[PDB]
Amino acid sequence: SMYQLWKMILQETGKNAVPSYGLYGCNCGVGSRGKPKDATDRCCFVHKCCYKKLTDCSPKTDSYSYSWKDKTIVCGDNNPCLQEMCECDKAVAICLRENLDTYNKNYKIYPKPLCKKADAC
Repeated sequence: SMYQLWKMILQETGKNAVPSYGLYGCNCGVGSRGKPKDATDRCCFVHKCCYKKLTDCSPKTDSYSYSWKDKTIVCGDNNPCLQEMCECDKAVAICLRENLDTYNKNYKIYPKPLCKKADAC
C-alpha cells in the first residue's frame, strides 16, 4: 500500500514521498511516463513496470508484511502477490535513495509537454 511504500521511502531517503517524488520527472507522476529525466526519474519508471507484474493484488491499498532488519527493509511474508509488491517497493526506496545526490528541484513538479515517448517496459 502507498502508505507502506511511503513509510519505506521516508526511512530510506528521509523525505516525504508525495511532496518530493509524487510529481517528479516524467514517470513518477500519477498517469505519467516518458523518457526518464534522470536516475530518480528512471527509478519511478521501473517501479511502474514492476507493479505491472502483480495481476492478483492491488499495490495501492493491499498491505503486505515486512520489517527492518537493522536499517534494512526485509519483506518475507504471506501470499506471493503481496511479495512481488513488497519487493518492488523496496527496489524503489533503494533506487530513489541511491541517487539522492541527483535529485533535481527542476523536475520536482515537471510540466508534461517537456517530456517525450515513454520507453517500452
